Amino acid sequence: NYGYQPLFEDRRPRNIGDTLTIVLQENVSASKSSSANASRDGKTSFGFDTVPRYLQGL
Amino acid sequence: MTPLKGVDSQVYALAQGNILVGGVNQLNGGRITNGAIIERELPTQFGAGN
Repeated sequence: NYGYQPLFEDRRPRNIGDTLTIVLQENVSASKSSSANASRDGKTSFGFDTVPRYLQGL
Repeated sequence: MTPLKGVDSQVYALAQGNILVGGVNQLNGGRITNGAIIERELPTQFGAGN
């Protein structure tokens, strides 16, 4: 003799020892990224090609 | 021949016979007189105690 069993309810596991099907469908995906940058240029110049006489002292 | 189960899914009676439909009236439902025979008995505590 087994216990009371419902009629219209689905067959769910209810006690220790009942079986149940697991459908393994796992799909995980993670990601990350980053960056950084910096830059600097400089260029100076000056040239007195032909100096007049009254400025030759400087 | 049809077995009649309880709520514990055990056979308590066996049913077989001719159906009597009224013949508005219901056509998809009938009743059979003395159509089942008891096969299992239930225990009881009648007669025990005061």
